[PDB]
Amino acid sequence: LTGTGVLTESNKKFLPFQQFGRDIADTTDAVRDPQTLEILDITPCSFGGV
Amino acid sequence: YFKIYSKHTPINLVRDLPQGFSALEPLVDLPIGINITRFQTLLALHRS
Ligand SMILES: *[C@@H]1O[C@H](CO)[C@@H](O)[C@H](O)[C@H]1NC(C)=O
Ligand SMILES: *[C@@H]1O[C@H](CO)[C@@H](O)[C@H](O)[C@H]1NC(C)=O
Repeated sequence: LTGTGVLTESNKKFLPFQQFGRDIADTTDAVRDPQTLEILDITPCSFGGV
Repeated sequence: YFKIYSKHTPINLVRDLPQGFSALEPLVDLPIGINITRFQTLLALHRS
């Protein structure tokens, strides 16, 4: 799974089976990292209009 | 793939299925790769 973003701590109580998370657009919003099993939230990097 | 979903519920109703909602979490995924059309429940006798 490829992508760009800032990986941050999260407070989403994932169930054991649950690995990643998806938004309305179906782009991944959270992921469970292998090896350490922790749940990292994926927040798109800051952007906006000039 | 044999998907088994399970849910364990504490109840106190006597005879029938209780009326309510409970979403079943996935228990196990088994790569068995076999044809299944018939199934059997296994019970246990009590002897005295
Ligand atoms: C390797 O990944 C598994 C998860 O598949 C985990 O249980 C284990 O602790 C990891 N080991 C190391 C050394 O990171
Ligand atoms: C599985 O078994 C049923 C009944 O024996 C049969 O009708 C069906 O064609 C079988 N499927 C495969 C893929 O063998």
